[PDB]
Formats: sequence, structure tokens, C-alpha cells
Amino acid sequence: DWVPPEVFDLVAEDKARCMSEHGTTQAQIDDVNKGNLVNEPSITCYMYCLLEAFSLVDDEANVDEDIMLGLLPDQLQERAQSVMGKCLPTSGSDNCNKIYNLAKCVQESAPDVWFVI
Ligand SMILES: CCCCNS(=O)(=O)c1ccccc1
Repeated sequence: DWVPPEVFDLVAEDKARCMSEHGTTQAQIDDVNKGNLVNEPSITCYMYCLLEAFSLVDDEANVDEDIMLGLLPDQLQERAQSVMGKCLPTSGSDNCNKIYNLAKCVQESAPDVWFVI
């Protein structure tokens, strides 16, 4: 992807901790990236965890859209803003479910945009 290699070390520790906390496998992360998302806490709570770690969402999974936009290439920022227009605010039964709903909304609307590290 566009995702530059310097992010993967930026995220490394948070990734390990989030996967550990949530019972997440790499296989599940791979699936979300190839389009396949289910409402399983091991993956949905992983995405919430990682978003939180980078201050992209609050304690109720409200998305900080400015921070979110500022971590994207200006190439995408346009298309991202468009997708957040549609898919924000978040809604759901809990923080994990809220991010499931968001991922799903983005994936349907913009395939290029919802990547998971
Ligand atoms: C727009 C898609 C956000 C969800 N992806 S992510 O949670 O893996 C993530 C990506 C980049 C930084 C932090 C978390």
C-alpha cells in the first residue's frame, strides 16, 4: 500500500500488545485487508485497540477525523474525507462493534481506504 515502512515500527509495540490483549491472529488482519470482515471481537477489538493507540478514537470510539486525515497521504485525504462524510459518526453496541460498523461502511464505499496494520 501507500503505508510507508516507518509506520510499521511506529506501531510495532502497540500491534503486539493489541493482538495479545484480544487474541488476534495475523491471518485475521490479512482477511480484513483482503476485504473479508466479520463481527468477531478478536479482530474488531484489535482495530479499536490500534486506533486508540494512535489517538484516532476516544473512549467511546468517536473518531478524531483530523488526526485520522493527517496520517494519510494527501492523495487519499480527499477520498478519505468523502468516506468519513458517509460513515461518521460511529454507532454500535460497544467500541469493538462501532469500529466493525465503520470498517464495513468504508470497505463497501472505498476499497482503497480501510487498511489494517
Ligand atoms: C483508516 C483505517 C484505520 C483502521 N486501520 S488501523 O486500525 O489498522 C490503523 C491504521 C493506521 C494507523 C492506526 C491504525
